[PDB]
Formats: sequence, C-alpha cells, structure tokens
Amino acid sequence: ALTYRGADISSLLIEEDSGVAYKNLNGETQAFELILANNGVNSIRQRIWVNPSDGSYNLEYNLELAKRVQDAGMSVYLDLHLSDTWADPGDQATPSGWSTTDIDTLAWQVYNYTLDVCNTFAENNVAVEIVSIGNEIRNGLLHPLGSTDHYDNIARLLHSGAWGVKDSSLSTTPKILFHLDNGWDWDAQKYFYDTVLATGTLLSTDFDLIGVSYYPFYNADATLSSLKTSLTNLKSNYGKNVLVVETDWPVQCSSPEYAFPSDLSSIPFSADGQETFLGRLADTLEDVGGVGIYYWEPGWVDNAGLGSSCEDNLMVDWRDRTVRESISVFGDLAA
Ligand SMILES: *[C@@H]1O[C@H](CO)[C@@H](O)[C@H](O)[C@H]1NC(C)=O
Ligand SMILES: [Zn+2]
Ligand SMILES: [Zn+2]
Ligand SMILES: [Zn+2]
Ligand SMILES: [Zn+2]
Ligand SMILES: [Zn+2]
Ligand SMILES: [Zn+2]
Ligand SMILES: [Zn+2]
Ligand SMILES: [Zn+2]
Ligand SMILES: [Zn+2]
Ligand SMILES: [Zn+2]
Ligand SMILES: [Zn+2]
Ligand SMILES: [Zn+2]
Ligand SMILES: [Zn+2]
Ligand SMILES: [Zn+2]
Repeated sequence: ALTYRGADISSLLIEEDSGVAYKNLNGETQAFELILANNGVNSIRQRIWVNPSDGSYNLEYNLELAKRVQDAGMSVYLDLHLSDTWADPGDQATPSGWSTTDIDTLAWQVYNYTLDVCNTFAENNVAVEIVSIGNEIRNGLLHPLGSTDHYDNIARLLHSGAWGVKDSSLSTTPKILFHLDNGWDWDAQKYFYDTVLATGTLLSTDFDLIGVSYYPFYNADATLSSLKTSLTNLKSNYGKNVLVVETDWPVQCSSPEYAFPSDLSSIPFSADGQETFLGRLADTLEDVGGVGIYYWEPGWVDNAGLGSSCEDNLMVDWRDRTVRESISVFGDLAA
C-alpha cells in the first residue's frame, strides 16, 4: 500500500475567495480539505511562491492552508517553486531581488529562504512531512545562474536549499524531495541525477525522496510500462524512495493535442476512467515499491483543463461545484 495518498489543492484559498463552496458526496457543503480527508486522502501538496505581486501562494497563504490541512489530520508537502510565479521546465525565473549575477549571493539567498520558510512553520507548530527544493527542475532553476549551462551552480543551489531545511527548528526534519517532470523518461532522469551528483557540491545524503510528474496527455511515449522501468531504475540507482507528485486524468477530452500512450488508450474519459487510471498507477507504483501519488488540483473549478488540451481533469463539476465519485478513489482503493 502507498504511504502517501495525496492531492495538491493550492488553488483552494483563491477559489474560496472567489465564492466557491464545495458540495460533498453527502450532498452537504463542506470545506474541501475535510472532504478529501474523509475520502481517504492523507497528505496535501502546496505550491509556494516567493514574492508574487498579488500574494498568490506566498508564505502566509501557505501557512493558513497548512493549518487547515493539519486540522483535517493530513500531512503537509511544501512544493517550493523558488520563483515569484509558476516554475516548470519552460520557466524558472529568479525572484525579484535575488541575484542573477553572483552564485555565492544566490546560494545564500536560497539557504536563507528555505530556512525562513521552515522556521515560520516551526514557530507556528505546523509539522511538515516533505519539502521539494524547486519544482520540475530538470532544466535547472533560478535562471540564469541555475540553467543547464551550469550544473555546478544547480548542485550548489540544491545543496543550499536542502541545508536550509536541515538547519530549521522543525522538531522533525522534513524529507527533502527533488522533483523532475517526465517521470516516464528514464534517460532524462538519469542524465540529471548523474550530472548534479558528479559536480561534488550536492551530497548523496542531501535528498531523501525522488518525485516525478506523470501525465498521459502531453506525449504518447508516457506509457505505464516506461514509468515502471524509470521508477525501478531511480530507486535502484540512487537508493531513494520514489513517488508521483503530480498527475491528472480527464473526465472529458474531446480533441486531444497528443495521442494517449498505448497501454492507457482503453481507459475512458469519465470519473470511472479517472479511478481506473489511478488504480493502475497505484498498482504500478506498488509493483515497484513506490510510496505515493498526488493528484494535481482536483478542485480548481475556474481552470478545469488544468493547462492541458483536455476540457476537464477535475474531480469536481464546475457547473455545480459538486464533487464527482472519483474524489473517493483513495478510500475506494483501501477497503
Ligand atoms: C542571509 O540572512 C542573514 C541573516 O541571518 C543575513 O545577514 C545575510 O545578509 C543573508 N544573505 C543574503 C545573501 O541575503
Ligand atoms: Zn494499493
Ligand atoms: Zn482569502
Ligand atoms: Zn511556464
Ligand atoms: Zn560574491
Ligand atoms: Zn534560462
Ligand atoms: Zn550562464
Ligand atoms: Zn558553471
Ligand atoms: Zn556544504
Ligand atoms: Zn528522453
Ligand atoms: Zn538530510
Ligand atoms: Zn507540473
Ligand atoms: Zn479561480
Ligand atoms: Zn454536476
Ligand atoms: Zn471507486
């Protein structure tokens, strides 16, 4: 069985501030994190941004969301984007005020930052289970200094961020996770890990978990079989537990931009299809000794496509703000 049965619900506070209330499987209005907790979710992933101009996903935002997560009995995974806005393989902008010219200065800013985030959580008695040093960092982070022209710099920054967490006053130190996209692509994963470890600046002991994104709708090569091989290879090569920290499956996808992978093409687009997909993903992870799955943004009703070419990847119907049956998939898999 999976250790982490998770969801990323970072959008929740913004959706609430836009007037969204969610109706549960009992037909009752209920706080979204309590709906999840009562339906088998035991951990919540939260994106953190450094100095966003409108406050979205900033430190205060995340402290309040984490308090609610903890009140609901769930563990907290902080996904540090180390940017003022979305960090992904096509965007890794250095925060306003941080250095774009001096790697020594930037390394100290990253260290100070992750220490300050963690000590803010400690000071407020919020335990955190996992922290990622960056989001989807296969093409580096904190550009231009942390681009793939300078893997030596990337290693320094990861080292610094990780030790900021290790030096924090949290009573139990979080597991430190490194997160790359394209989890199904073993050669890409291997190239990154082998290269940052060879610099001499990142220690093999600096991180505890390897996390990957896994989506079915951006590339037909994303078969479950390739994911299985990649996860197996990651665990055996680097000696770290592995998990899927982002995934989605559509209830509606009328005009996909990319063909779906061959071993997933019989799964329907529906709530039942979401469950079948997740059940197969969970079995796949179990087979290989993987430890978690986090569903990405199940309740983001203003953004049902979640950035993909599909109409709707949510576990909540935007038309009536009511959860779909797939919201209980993790509980269903127990039982
Ligand atoms: C890191 O924080 C310390 C305060 O403990 C401060 O003295 C120092 O200037 C900071 N480093 C950078 C580069 O901002
Ligand atoms: Zn299972
Ligand atoms: Zn608010
Ligand atoms: Zn982007
Ligand atoms: Zn300097
Ligand atoms: Zn760049
Ligand atoms: Zn450069
Ligand atoms: Zn360099
Ligand atoms: Zn060091
Ligand atoms: Zn590749
Ligand atoms: Zn450590
Ligand atoms: Zn992503
Ligand atoms: Zn919204
Ligand atoms: Zn509906
Ligand atoms: Zn079910």
